[PDB]
Amino acid sequence: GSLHMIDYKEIEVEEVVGRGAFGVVCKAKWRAKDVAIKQIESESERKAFIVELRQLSRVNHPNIVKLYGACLNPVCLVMEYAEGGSLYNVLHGAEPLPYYTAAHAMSWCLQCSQGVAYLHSMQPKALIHRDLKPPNLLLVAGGTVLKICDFGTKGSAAWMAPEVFEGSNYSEKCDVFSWGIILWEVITRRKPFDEIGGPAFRIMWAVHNGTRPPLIKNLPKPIESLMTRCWSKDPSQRPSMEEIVKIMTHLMRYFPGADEPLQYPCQHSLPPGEDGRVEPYVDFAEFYRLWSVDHG
Ligand SMILES: Nc1ncc(-c2cnn([C@H]3CC[C@H](O)CC3)c2)c2c(Cl)c(-c3cccc4nnsc34)oc12
Repeated sequence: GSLHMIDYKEIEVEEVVGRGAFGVVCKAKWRAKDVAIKQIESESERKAFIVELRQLSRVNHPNIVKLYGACLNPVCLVMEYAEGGSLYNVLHGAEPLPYYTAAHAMSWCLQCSQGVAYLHSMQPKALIHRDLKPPNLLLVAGGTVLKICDFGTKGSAAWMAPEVFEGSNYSEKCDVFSWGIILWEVITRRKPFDEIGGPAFRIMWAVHNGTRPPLIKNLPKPIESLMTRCWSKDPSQRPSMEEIVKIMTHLMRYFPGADEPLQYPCQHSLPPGEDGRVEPYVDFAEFYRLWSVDHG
């Protein structure tokens, strides 16, 4: 593809607002627009930043961060300012948190799978994200549109597929695992493996021994079936991202209201405990009602 060259002097750097696998992301201004820039911290991570630039120049999809351009001296990527911040911050951040619906949960997950499916279909060689997690999922358009960033490629163990820890030959299917865990997280509004805690190796041992997030009380069987297939030990038993897109696209018939912006506050006491099954944050009553009308 191609990249728009940008003069660094034309960029005005405001406060630092995030930190990826490498570099540091900041809020900024450029040419009568709000923008997010991503500068290098050191010369050691220059080669990583160039490969990211070469990949981002090729990608073009509604659910991947728009890259306006780049600077070469100093090295930095100029991106769209995601108004809504990260998904992580919307789910778990500082109060007041926003109210969201099952429809938002499923729409977010559909949009993520749409973006990952585009990367997995890239020719000649597929782009694997390798680090899919809510801190890398940004929200725009009042919290209704989701976008993937920091792709290609620590603190990620909770979303990372077992075969990746093991140093084993891995594939596209590592992102399907991550997506599975993200679906649980948006439905429950819970940090996965928060109760295990400790350092990263403790979650890695857990997940390697078969541990997965608890099942969700009253979760529709079609959604429970997709979720649990996504986090199989064997990556060949997980569905492709193309299959996830189709299934999730079809399910959205029963989840209307995904285009409503997040505007209501939420007072939070998500009921912990009850070992084994957990309660969802979102409500499925409307799902079951609409399903029944179509089926019986
Ligand atoms: N393009 C982007 N636009 C906006 C943000 C971002 C996150 N929080 N916030 C603000 C939003 C307003 C709130 O009052 C205070 C937090 C903006 C962010 C953030 Cl954070 C990242 C980010 C995080 C991790 C890795 C990575 N790679 N490329 S961009 C990126 O990109 C952003």
